[PDB]
Amino acid sequence: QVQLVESGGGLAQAGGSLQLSCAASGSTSRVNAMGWYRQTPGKERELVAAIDRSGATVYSESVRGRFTISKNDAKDIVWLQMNNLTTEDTAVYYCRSGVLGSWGLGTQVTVSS
Amino acid sequence: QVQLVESGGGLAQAGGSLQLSCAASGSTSRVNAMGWYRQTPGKERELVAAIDRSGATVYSESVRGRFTISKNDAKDIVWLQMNNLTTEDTAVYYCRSGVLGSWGLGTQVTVSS
Ligand SMILES: CCC(=O)N(c1ccccc1)C1CCN(CCc2ccccc2)CC1
Ligand SMILES: CCC(=O)N(c1ccccc1)C1CCN(CCc2ccccc2)CC1
Repeated sequence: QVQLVESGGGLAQAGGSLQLSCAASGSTSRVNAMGWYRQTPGKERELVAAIDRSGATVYSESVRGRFTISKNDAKDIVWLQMNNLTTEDTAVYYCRSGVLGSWGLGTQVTVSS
Repeated sequence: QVQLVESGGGLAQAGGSLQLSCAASGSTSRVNAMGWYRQTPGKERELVAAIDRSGATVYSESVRGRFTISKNDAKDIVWLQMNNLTTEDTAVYYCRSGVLGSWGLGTQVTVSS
């Protein structure tokens, strides 16, 4: 029962920058990953950037180097800094929560020489 | 109550390839994301690749083009095809399940000119 509210959208000029926010409320203590997605006109919704509780980030090829995902843990807010915008960035941007669960026992990989 | 068992690790020479598998059992119907992590000696466990129930994948920069994550939904098994191994890939590799939640209403971004 986690609630997500995205803000910061609007009209932006090409090459400019925007900052999107996603405010999470409800039972957020279990949420240890957050993701930003976008649905560009005519296309499928796609992951753009994600961040987990350790602070690790990962980005899609289409935004890598341009977008930055960050978080304010004290207020349960995730931010998507979008730079160097083009018309190809026009989309509805969506925030999503994740509860990452248990791990396996693992398997050793050793690479020689 | 989800159990994960990784297999397929071993000794490989540089430039070789490995195929890891992760068998999930238990109450898996809610699990709609799976990730592979690695923990090299002395460092934090780190995301290598993840896949969700719609087939979307994301990879860390260090493995993109070398590793492929895939899934057999019929058997609740995920695979990590590891190609072009280097000595820096030596680690314990872990599988991990995740439940990604609902979406917000989203926020529209329109980029002009
Ligand atoms: C990568 C995400 C992550 O791990 N989080 C997160 C989630 C959404 C948006 C921004 C960040 C945490 C979720 C839990 N909040 C704690 C809230 C709290 C405070 C006091 C008592 C009980 C609960 C810390 C941040
Ligand atoms: C991307 C992850 C994902 O969506 N899952 C998944 C989880 C782990 C590993 C591979 C996939 C689904 C979990 C539920 N199973 C469904 C039903 C079932 C039950 C028992 C045996 C076989 C099938 C479909 C796949």
